[PDB]
Amino acid sequence: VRTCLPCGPGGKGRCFGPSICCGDELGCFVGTAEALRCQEENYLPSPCQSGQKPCGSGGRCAAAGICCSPDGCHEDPACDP
Amino acid sequence: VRTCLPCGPGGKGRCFGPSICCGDELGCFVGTAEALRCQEENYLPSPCQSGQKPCGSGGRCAAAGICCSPDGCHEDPACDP
Ligand SMILES: N[C@@H](Cc1ccccc1)C(=O)N[C@@H](Cc1ccc(O)cc1)C(=O)O
Ligand SMILES: N[C@@H](Cc1ccccc1)C(=O)N[C@@H](Cc1ccc(O)cc1)C(=O)O
Repeated sequence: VRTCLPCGPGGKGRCFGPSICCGDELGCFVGTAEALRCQEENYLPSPCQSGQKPCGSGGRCAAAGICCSPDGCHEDPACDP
Repeated sequence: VRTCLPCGPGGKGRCFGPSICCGDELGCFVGTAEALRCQEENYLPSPCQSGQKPCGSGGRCAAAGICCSPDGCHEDPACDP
């Protein structure tokens, strides 16, 4: 399905959840201003998914060494470059 | 227990982990530039702690509706304002 809405500095990030914005060259913003646009995805009737590698439980590698699901992120070696 | 080092915009955040910086009016920065300063804590001989309310597994409320441990953060109603 489509990648979720872009977000963050220079739009270089992508939403991984309502309040989670991440990018390989940015790290992850959780609940910060950078992730506010990510709540808008809730209004879009089509499914979206960001990232490429599955990790944790229902999560995906969102940034260097970081795994995120729609409600949280945690450091994960499997997600390291 | 001393509070961990300050970090983030206007120094309004506090470190919850080597690469996690959170603040009540900021949200949480996970692996972003804002959290680089938090690596210094690793070399301070005294233990530190941020937040006042325990949550999830070994985490503490770091921001409105967010629970963080030194390894990550997740949405948690128990942390709502
Ligand atoms: N567009 C939303 C809602 C939706 C979910 C499933 C099917 C159709 C619509 C969406 O895709 N939400 C994601 C989760 C998510 C991801 C990013 C974000 O900024 C907010 C939520 C999903 O459930 O797959
Ligand atoms: N000061 C560090 C290391 C230390 C731990 C225990 C006793 C003495 C020193 C520290 O307190 N680390 C925290 C975790 C942490 C928090 C913020 C941060 O920027 C980096 C690490 C701990 O282990 O409690």
